[PDB]
Amino acid sequence: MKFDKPAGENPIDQLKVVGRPHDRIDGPLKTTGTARYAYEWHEEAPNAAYGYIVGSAIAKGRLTALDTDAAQKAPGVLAVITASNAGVLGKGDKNTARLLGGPTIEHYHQAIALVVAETFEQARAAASLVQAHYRRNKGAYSLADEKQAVNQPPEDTPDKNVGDFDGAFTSAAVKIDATYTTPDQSHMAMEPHASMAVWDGNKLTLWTSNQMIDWCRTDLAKTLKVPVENVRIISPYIGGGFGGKLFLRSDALLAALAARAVKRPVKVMLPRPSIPNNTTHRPATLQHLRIGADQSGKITAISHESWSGNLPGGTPETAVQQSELLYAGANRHTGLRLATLDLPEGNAMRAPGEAPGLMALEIAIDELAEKAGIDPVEFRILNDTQVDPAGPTRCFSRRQLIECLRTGADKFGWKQRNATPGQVRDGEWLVGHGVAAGFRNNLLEKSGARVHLEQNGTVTVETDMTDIGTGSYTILAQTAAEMLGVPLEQVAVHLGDSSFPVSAGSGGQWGANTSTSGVYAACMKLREMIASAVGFDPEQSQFADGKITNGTRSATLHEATAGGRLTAEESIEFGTLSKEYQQSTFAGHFVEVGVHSATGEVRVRRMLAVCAAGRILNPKTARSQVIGAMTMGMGAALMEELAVDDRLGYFVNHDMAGYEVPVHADIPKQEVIFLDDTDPISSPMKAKGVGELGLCGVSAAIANAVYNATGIRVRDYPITLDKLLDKLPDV
Amino acid sequence: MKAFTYERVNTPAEAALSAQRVPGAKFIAGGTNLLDLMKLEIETPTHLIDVNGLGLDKIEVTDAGGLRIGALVRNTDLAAHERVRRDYAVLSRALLAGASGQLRNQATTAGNLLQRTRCPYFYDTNQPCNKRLPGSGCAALEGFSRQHAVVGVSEACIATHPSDMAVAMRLLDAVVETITPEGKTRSITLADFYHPPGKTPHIETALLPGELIVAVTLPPPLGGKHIYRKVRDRASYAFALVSVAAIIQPDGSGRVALGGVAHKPWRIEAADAQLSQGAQAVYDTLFASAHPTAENTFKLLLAKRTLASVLAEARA
Amino acid sequence: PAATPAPEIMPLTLKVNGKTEQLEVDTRTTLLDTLRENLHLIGTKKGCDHGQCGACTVLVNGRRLNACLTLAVMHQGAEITTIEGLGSPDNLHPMQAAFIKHDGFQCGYCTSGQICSSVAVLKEIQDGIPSHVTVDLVSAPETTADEIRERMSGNICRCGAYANILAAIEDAAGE
Ligand SMILES: Cc1cc2nc3c(=O)[nH]c(=O)nc-3n(C[C@H](O)[C@H](O)[C@H](O)COP(=O)(O)OP(=O)(O)OC[C@H]3O[C@@H](n4cnc5c(N)ncnc54)[C@H](O)[C@@H]3O)c2cc1C
Ligand SMILES: Nc1ccn([C@@H]2O[C@H](COP(=O)(O)OP(=O)(O)OC[C@H]3Oc4nc5nc(N)nc(O)c5nc4C(S)=C3S)[C@@H](O)[C@H]2O)c(=O)n1
Ligand code: SF4
Ligand code: MOS
Ligand code: FES
Ligand code: FES
Ligand SMILES: [Cl-]
Ligand SMILES: [Cl-]
Ligand SMILES: [Cl-]
Ligand SMILES: [Cl-]
Ligand SMILES: [Cl-]
Ligand SMILES: [Cl-]
Ligand SMILES: [Cl-]
Ligand SMILES: [Cl-]
Ligand SMILES: [Cl-]
Ligand SMILES: [Cl-]
Ligand SMILES: [Cl-]
Ligand SMILES: [Cl-]
Repeated sequence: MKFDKPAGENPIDQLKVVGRPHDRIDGPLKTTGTARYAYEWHEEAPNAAYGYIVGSAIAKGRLTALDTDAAQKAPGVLAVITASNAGVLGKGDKNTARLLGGPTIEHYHQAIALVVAETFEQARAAASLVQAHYRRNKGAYSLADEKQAVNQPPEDTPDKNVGDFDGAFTSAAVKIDATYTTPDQSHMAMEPHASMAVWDGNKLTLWTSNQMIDWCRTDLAKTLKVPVENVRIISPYIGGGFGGKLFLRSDALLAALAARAVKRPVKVMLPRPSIPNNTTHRPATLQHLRIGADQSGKITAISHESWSGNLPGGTPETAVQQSELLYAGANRHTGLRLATLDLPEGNAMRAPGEAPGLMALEIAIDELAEKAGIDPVEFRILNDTQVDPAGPTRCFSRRQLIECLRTGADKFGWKQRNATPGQVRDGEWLVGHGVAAGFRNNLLEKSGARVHLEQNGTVTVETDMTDIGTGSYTILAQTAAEMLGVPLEQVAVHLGDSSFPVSAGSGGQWGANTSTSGVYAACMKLREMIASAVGFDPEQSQFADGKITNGTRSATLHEATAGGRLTAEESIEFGTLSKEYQQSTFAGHFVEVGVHSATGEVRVRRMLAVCAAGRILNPKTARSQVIGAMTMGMGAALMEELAVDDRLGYFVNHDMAGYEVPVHADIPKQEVIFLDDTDPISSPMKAKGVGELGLCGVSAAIANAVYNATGIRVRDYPITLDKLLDKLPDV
Repeated sequence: MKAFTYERVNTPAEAALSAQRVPGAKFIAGGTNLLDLMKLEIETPTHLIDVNGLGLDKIEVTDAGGLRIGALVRNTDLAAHERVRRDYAVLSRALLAGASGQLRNQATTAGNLLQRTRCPYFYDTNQPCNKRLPGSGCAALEGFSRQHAVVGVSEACIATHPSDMAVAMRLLDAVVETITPEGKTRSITLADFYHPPGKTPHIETALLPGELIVAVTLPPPLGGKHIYRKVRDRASYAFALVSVAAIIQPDGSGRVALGGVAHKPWRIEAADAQLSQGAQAVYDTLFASAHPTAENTFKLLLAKRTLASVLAEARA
Repeated sequence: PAATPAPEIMPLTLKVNGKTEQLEVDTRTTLLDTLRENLHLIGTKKGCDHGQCGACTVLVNGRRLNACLTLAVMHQGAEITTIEGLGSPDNLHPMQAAFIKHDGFQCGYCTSGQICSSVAVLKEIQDGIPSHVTVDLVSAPETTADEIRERMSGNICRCGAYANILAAIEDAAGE
């Protein structure tokens, strides 16, 4: 099916099943400890051996030797895998750092060996015996120190200029010039990365924890230098990823290499202490924002530059993009600056670019609104743009930011905020109220599915789409049920296996919309096949209550498969509507915080998110996404930071105690409202992404609330008490 | 983790005798610190002697009118005990401020006293750490030191003692009761129990090889208003940035002890004596010898403000 | 050094979800790894292996603990209850049902731990055990939102399902 015109009326509009807050269909498995994750597939390899990773002890240099005799002789050891004995490897297109290092060390904790043994404990113990010796080389570990020297953009990513920023900034009646930083951050998905490999001759099956089944398959095959057709990837349940499992990691590669060497299945988990340096992290940013407005508060000049660093050839953190689209202004400049840093690989984490970009921009807007004497909600409304500011003939498909903000302000009781900071106490707590906007594009990618109408009337959906805790199982079941007129409980959904059709996977918040659209496409064909089986024209047929009807005539789904099951396999592809229109998603985030007047401790009291993300497919699982993102934004605002040691070149606090994520006790009342934002420009589902949008703007709304509570602006996140203490009131 | 033999015994004396008989033996109680360190091969005992189930887990009134707390009492049970809640509230408060319910359920009185630092360089066996490898250097000194000590430090080590319970024990003049492998008994006041790092930060306590802690003894109740104020970046399940344990009497006299600032609970009698004069006076005495890093200098102001807040709470 | 010692293997009896198990274990093996690798009771999860997350929470003689930080051999003859012992898909525990109704999970990886802790937390409150947020230390704690949040803080959810987890626990506690 080719989606090149906006959607008209179609079966999904009935909303008998889609749009309803159904329980997750994976709930019974997940609450009873019966869903299997990658390290738990015992029947598939009852005598699987255990591989234990050895990571680089240095940030950067050469592995002069890697000796494995003592490890080989250790109790229960089968083999030790190294770069040297693994053979020539390829490199996947989504790996900047090599997944197996040696002789060159590119980052701290880069994998250099794997000991395979009969038991976990024997593997761990033997891994301590692997003898690695090194020659350190000089590295660059400080983004701040590197900034001065990077003053040009990457070759393929030139600055974007509209009108005359410099002139307009000079002319502006009111303006700000401020610098903001965000630290390196870590996914901390609760399931450690893990994989199990089994070879049967030259065929590999890998059970793994991966968001993107098809990319995994291709990248693993390229790395191993084997035909892609000889690889099967399986990941039906993923214990979280947040970007960290978009790509092939060291567990998958090493499991695969090991199992081929020992002629036996091998499973490998990355130990939690190795994850923050071995895998990827959100790059730290250093951002410079210069914004000017006229006497009426209309922005006239906006400049946003961002610096981030990475290993050679790695990605920047795309922190200026939202500034190109979010607010009106005729005179604009945006630019990225990419340093070289020898820290671990920087890469995607939930809302790459927008999360840190809005962490800066949405404080800057609060600063500018304050300087102009304009309420910060009204200030954003005044500066709404319904078109691309760089190409004003290009409309947003639809844009309800104003309505997010107005609805949010009303529900939250925004007018009860004291606009003079620092004047409200609740006992020893200073109370403050803050707001910020969220913004995240809606992206489209090809996606397919196979749908079967079984002889017993039940429906089977197969696609390689993943459910990483998002709800894909459930929303794909809802889609098929809606299209075929069957109860939700009669639909089975099988996911995350490369033996199924290629979906777009879980990433870029395109997963719900694209995966359900491919099921839509498959179901439209299946409806045609059903109609043909009973002798009706599908153009005039309706599907409801387990029947198909056409004007005067009727038949049951049972009758259509008396001949055998009916199977449709189709994909959706997308034309040029995403160029013709700008497709995005919007939010308004409203937060109340308390700041302890003595100690400076920050505690969130209430959070509201109002989101516009197209048609919501399941308001219960969508709400979960947003409260989840609200929580991750609390982390980013108040506690999360990978501490860089810029001498030793690594992240110091590299575990689940040192890198602090929010706990139960941190969590306030969290409310979510979804505006009806049905967007027929997007797809036949009329849905847009939400899973990344939910995070966008959250941290700045907290920062702005801390400012309102205390009168203290903090522009280097996270906002911890040591950044407040010396400007709080007297005790 | 290195393989070890595992031993159950019938009495406490057998446990101490076995620790003497077996080079490299360690006692295991809750396992909640020892096993953490063993997984990383920071502790590498050849032999574990289980000291649970040896009768060392009672809470009893003493003849002098205080409390004898068995070494193997679970932290949950100690915090929950009626007499502790009523008469030694600051100890209950300190225990409940630490760790999580799962960990408090298993952690024990002596194990908690003997938990080791949370320094991240100590925990990463690839990094310089004098505590782990004498003379290798102290990575924290000029590295990431936000969570480290501000007083009682040396050039060799700026680590803190992480225990909340130990701060209340120090405030209460707790006495550590032991049996030696020779079969004698010793009493060590908690104030004398933790060694300064000096040039030997690998040597942490007054215990002799294979000495077994059997109990902690408390004196008679002090009365007054008991407070344990723990400051942390997140609301629960984190170690203290700074903590203040206080017992404040109706006249405003009392005593205080602090966590998060030193290699042990930090209390000075001359500072206790100034409580009625206010937080600035108490602070000046407590931190006259402070030697912070740039990264942890905020703990000094934090301690003063937290003490002020605590005394205001007592007045209210 | 140049060598590491061979496993010391010991016989071990555990009662796991009502069933007598007789095992031979490496002394190093945690209760967590005995459940998962030896007994194939994979519902108990490993999120960190160092006591930092709660994903491995189980009940030992009714008391919750982190199974990654205790040795199997330390629990000879103990009664262990895991998530599988509380219920299954065709016979859900009321707490499992509450988590489904309120959507108290996303990825599902912390959920075994959250559920085992929840059940234990309600019992700890019934037993009069105070917490960090109990204002009147001498009196009996009440089952309030604040109490529940504090007492569950040893179970980390990176998905951030906390608000729904609290709603599930409060629903289960009200019944
Ligand atoms: C992630 C996490 C967060 C935490 N947060 C807190 C916090 O906020 N506050 C805080 O106070 N604690 C915290 N803890 C630490 C915890 O309180 C301690 O690990 C615990 O008190 C240790 O007691 P245990 O009985 O488990 O000791 P074990 O681990 O069994 O033993 C500790 C050491 O004591 C020795 N030993 C044991 N009993 C005896 C005895 N009777 N005699 C002589 N030697 C003995 C052992 O050989 C060993 O060297 C945390 C723990 C983790 C894992
Ligand atoms: N219009 C819409 C869109 C979404 N949804 C709900 O939201 C989920 C997310 O859909 P979508 O926004 O399309 O996100 P993806 O399917 O593309 O999933 C990826 C996304 O998922 C996000 N949320 C996550 N949440 C869980 N628990 N764990 C992860 O790793 C997560 N990773 C983050 C990251 S990073 C990203 S990119 C749906 O499954 C559905 O429950 C809905 O009902 N209607
Ligand atoms: S402070 Fe004490 S513990 Fe932390 S690194 Fe320096 S020596 Fe090793
Ligand atoms: O695009 Mo989400 O996996 S960073
Ligand atoms: S696996 Fe046990 S606390 Fe994380
Ligand atoms: S459900 Fe994914 S971690 Fe709590
Ligand atoms: Cl419903
Ligand atoms: Cl229809
Ligand atoms: Cl609804
Ligand atoms: Cl809902
Ligand atoms: Cl960890
Ligand atoms: Cl740390
Ligand atoms: Cl809603
Ligand atoms: Cl030294
Ligand atoms: Cl004293
Ligand atoms: Cl003061
Ligand atoms: Cl040996
Ligand atoms: Cl229980």
